Amino acid sequence: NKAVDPNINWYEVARAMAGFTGADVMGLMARAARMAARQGRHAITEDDIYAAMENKTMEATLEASTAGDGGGLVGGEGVEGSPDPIPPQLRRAVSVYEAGK
Amino acid sequence: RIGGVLLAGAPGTGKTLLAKAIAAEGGVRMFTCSGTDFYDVYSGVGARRVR
Amino acid sequence: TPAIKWDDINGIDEVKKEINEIIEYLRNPALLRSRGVARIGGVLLAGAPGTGKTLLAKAIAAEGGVRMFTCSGTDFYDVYSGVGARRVRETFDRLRNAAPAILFIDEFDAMGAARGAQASGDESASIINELLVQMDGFEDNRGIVVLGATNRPGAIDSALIRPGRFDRIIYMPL
Amino acid sequence: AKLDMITDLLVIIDSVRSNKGFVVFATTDIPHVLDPALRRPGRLDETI
Amino acid sequence: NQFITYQSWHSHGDLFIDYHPPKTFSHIPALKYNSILQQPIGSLVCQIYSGLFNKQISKNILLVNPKTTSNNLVDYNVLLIQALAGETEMKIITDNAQRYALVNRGFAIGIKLLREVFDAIALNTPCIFLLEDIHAIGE
Amino acid sequence: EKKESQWERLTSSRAREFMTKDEKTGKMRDTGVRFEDIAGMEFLVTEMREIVRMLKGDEAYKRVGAKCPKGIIFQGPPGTGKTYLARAIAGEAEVPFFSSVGSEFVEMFAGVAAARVNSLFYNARKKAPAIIFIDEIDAIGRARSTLGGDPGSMERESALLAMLVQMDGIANKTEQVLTIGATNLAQELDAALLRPGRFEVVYEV
Amino acid sequence: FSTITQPDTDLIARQEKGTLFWDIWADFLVTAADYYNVNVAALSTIKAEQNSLIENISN
Amino acid sequence: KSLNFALISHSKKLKELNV
Amino acid sequence: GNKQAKVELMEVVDFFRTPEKFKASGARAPKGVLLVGPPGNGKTLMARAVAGESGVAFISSSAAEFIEMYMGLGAARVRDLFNTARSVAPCIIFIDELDAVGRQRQGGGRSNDERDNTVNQLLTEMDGFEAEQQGIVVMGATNRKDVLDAALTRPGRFDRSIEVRRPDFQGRLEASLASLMGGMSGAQIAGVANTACFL
Amino acid sequence: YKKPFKGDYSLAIPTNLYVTDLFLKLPTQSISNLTNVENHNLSIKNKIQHFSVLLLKE
Repeated sequence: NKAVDPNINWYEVARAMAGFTGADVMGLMARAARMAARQGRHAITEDDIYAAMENKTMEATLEASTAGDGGGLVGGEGVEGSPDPIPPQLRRAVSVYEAGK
Repeated sequence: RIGGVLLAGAPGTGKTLLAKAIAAEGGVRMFTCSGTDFYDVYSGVGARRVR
Repeated sequence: TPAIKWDDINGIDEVKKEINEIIEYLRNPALLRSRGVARIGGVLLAGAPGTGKTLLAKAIAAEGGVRMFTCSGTDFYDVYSGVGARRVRETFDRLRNAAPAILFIDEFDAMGAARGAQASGDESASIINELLVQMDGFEDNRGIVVLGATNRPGAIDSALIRPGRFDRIIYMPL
Repeated sequence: AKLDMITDLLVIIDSVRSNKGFVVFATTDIPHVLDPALRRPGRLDETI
Repeated sequence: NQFITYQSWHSHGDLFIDYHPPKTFSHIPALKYNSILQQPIGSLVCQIYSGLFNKQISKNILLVNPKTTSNNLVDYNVLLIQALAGETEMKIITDNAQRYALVNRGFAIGIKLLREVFDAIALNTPCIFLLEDIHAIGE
Repeated sequence: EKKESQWERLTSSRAREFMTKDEKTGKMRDTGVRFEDIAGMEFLVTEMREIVRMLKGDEAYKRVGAKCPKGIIFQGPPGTGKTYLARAIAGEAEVPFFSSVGSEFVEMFAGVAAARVNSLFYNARKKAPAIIFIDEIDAIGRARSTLGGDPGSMERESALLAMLVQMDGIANKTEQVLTIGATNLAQELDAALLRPGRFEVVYEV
Repeated sequence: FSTITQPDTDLIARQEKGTLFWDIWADFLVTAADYYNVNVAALSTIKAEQNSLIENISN
Repeated sequence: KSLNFALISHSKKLKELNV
Repeated sequence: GNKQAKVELMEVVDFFRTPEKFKASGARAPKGVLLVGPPGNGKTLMARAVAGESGVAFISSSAAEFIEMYMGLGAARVRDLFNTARSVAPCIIFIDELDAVGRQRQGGGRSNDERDNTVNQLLTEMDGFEAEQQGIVVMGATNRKDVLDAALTRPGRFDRSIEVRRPDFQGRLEASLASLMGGMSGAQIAGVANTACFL
Repeated sequence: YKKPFKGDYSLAIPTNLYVTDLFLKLPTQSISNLTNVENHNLSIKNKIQHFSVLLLKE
């Protein structure tokens, strides 16, 4: 119905979506179109869908770690506990952490 | 007629979608409601609403 | 329309400037706009009733040389459904005729409250809808200040607090 | 306090998608006490 | 003054449609420094100015402004939505979800009132609904 | 001429009158108790005697602009004799006395409450100077308990509203009518009866 | 539109006579208040309306 | 209260009453 | 039988019909009787016997029947009952199950407004501006001593705290056997007798 | 834990609760060494959680 890239392995994506209903799938494709717009594309790719799942998880954590003061976890805000250019030492530490995991 | 059908499973998995697809295949329009709506502050009103 | 001076009031010192804002709004607008006050309609007077009140508002009118109207919110809504809407409508039309004026409503919790221990049906909804539209706009209330007396400002609904209804609030101290 | 209003608020919010032409903004200061069902897709999922 | 506060299209509740608020995005210099706001707000403004917002699918957007303001000294959620509507010169209908927190005799009158409001706003399109304090009923 | 008469019969003159001749036999509706059989509350007896003698037209204190309290509340625990005190003030005042109860102003039909309290007060105003006694005003003057859509709550609110209006009426000039309310749950009264112009005197018994 | 959606003769005539009755000669509330009112039950057939009216005539 | 011309006018007025 | 309440009931019927010695001694009248005790000991039967001894009428009523969904109906019923009592001149007014209405007028819930109205109507009918006086005695029946209102249990409305309980040895003799069935009320005694006759 | 849609906001995952405590609360505070107190420098919790007229009412 909408515009998606045809080279998508919908099985592998649905494997990544273990434990979902169908309206959940619908809304995930909608926010995948949102991530496609964020990356600068009109078509949806499997990368865009995976970024939508990551965006949902990060949004869920952010609406549990800012409810009144927050701090640190939401960087890049331009306010007090959130430097906008994430410092080279901090991004090196984050990269080392995620590479080790 | 087979009559009344119970739709069961996860919370909101395929209920309204399945009912709307069934109505579209049958060529009719739904008259959806809820058991919570069949109630009022007085007695003898919800049965009248059911009728 | 009812019939001790302002300098005879000595129980307040700091809020006299906030009341002086109302005096200068009724005596000289576009000076109040030069002080950032675009409009001032409903002003709430809170605190312990029996101190000031009618004396305060009368002093306000006597320092602003202006028509003074007195009403009680008790008498606006008694038993009659839908009639109270036309009551406040005719009140605001009369006010817009004699229009520099200081309509004072007493016992605002009769009409300024929300649903609760009273039978909140069509009656209170209609009178609060009419109060909202008459205070809001369209019918330009030029020179019309409504001083509402209340004892529980937190009991005033979220309809008459919204910026543009009764945003200004004065607490009378002891 | 009968909290059956949540399962009707879900239907009310889900009925907006069938509609067209307007946009609804639901504001809150406490998103943690919000019902997770209300955060499901087709409902108030997009958050700014 | 093109800022008017007429009643609903049905009229003679009282939806209180607000026409052309006197606000712009210059009222919020805190908008240009927020990376989250730019895409949805700019998409809505460009959809409105293109006309496509008239024929677009209705959507619900949640807004979060954490509880740190003293009393009610200008809420930034209603400030942002009013700036959106004033910049776009668009009808904005505001409401508070506290007024629909009603349960009496085992029945919820506020649910019927909110359903009537949501069905009445369907007729005054295009418009911006602003339902404040959704936590009061969505607990 | 029948429905209006039925409405007047239902919602009018539901009280008792004292210190007046009977409407059918002419007998003086007296109480028989004066300020001698209620010994034990001598300061309050002196206060009520002062109130009665000021209601009878005393000029001894009018040079300083002193004003006789409009409404007077008798509060205290049960059994202290507020009722016998009101009977004594009836027997001593020699004024048309209108005795009623707060529970007598309740009916299932909407309007009756306000009509009854209005009519009671109106009869008092015509027969001025008069003393009104409403035993257990808490059945009328109860505050709103933050929630409820009861028909009794509607009737109580309407009876209040009417009463508040009749009360502020007497103040204006008007006819020098003194109202007395005796109750034991005074803390269950509203936030308006205590206010000036209204029942401004609360005597602790 | 503004010219055609204006009050007609009936609405204009009911705006001046209505003003004259309920707005101009309803200032007798101050008169009847300084002499005597009860209001509220001054509706229906209280029979004090007749006394107030003849007292207004007598002045 | 915010930073507008009304605040500057109030400051100028307060300076004039204290001059 | 009936514990020691029979002397008090004799006093009630004596000053009801032939005061004599009480008027010589200067006593005026009791004006209320509050039978406290568990049901099954002839609480209504004692009042029926008192009315029969005094030669007055008896109307069966309870406080539960005054609880009506129409506002003011219970107070109107109480007022009407006392008006017919004054018309009969004299009689005995029985109010049963006073623990269902007259309990702790503090407010709360949409079920106690009419109940508080009925309690206030009872208070102003038992006392208040003197409109009955005379030889009229009102009897109430409760299972507890002091759970009612302070004004209702005040000794100017119910000034006689007549208490009945389960029958003692001589009471069970009147109504070797009392050793076996000692410790229960007269209703259970009559049920035991009926079961023994049925056997 | 940190799943796309299954562990979104659920208060049954203890690590989400630890994250909320860590990012929204002021430290943790450890156990006191005092007597007649429960665990910290506090007593036991309340078990059940929740003119003359005004003078009597108060």
